[PDB]
Amino acid sequence: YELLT
Amino acid sequence: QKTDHFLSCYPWFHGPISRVRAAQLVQLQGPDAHGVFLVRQSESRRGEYVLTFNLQGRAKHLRLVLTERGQCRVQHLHFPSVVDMLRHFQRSPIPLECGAACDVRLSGYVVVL
Repeated sequence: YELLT
Repeated sequence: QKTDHFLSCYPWFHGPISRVRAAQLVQLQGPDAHGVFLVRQSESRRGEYVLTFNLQGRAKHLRLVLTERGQCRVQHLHFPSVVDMLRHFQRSPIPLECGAACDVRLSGYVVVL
């Protein structure tokens, strides 16, 4: 699952 | 579910499709489909949702949490609705942790059957 910065 | 009934009016909502199927749906047209997305239920976190999208041919998956009133939370970001979240990412890039080579705005979507 992608993580935002 | 109750929350998933209002999402079911949208052409880009695919409900309970698997991660793998959603990936292949958005990857079908290759890098020509950069930015193409769909929204589905999460299979690993029941009740949560996922934005699956094409980033230069590869599928990415971003968790979406819907509140009781239908507000949409994407980690630190908050949006009044799922639709507002989609429209936002159509006109500003998704701030993914992989930064530079990971520049993407949402374009079209995979229409549910």
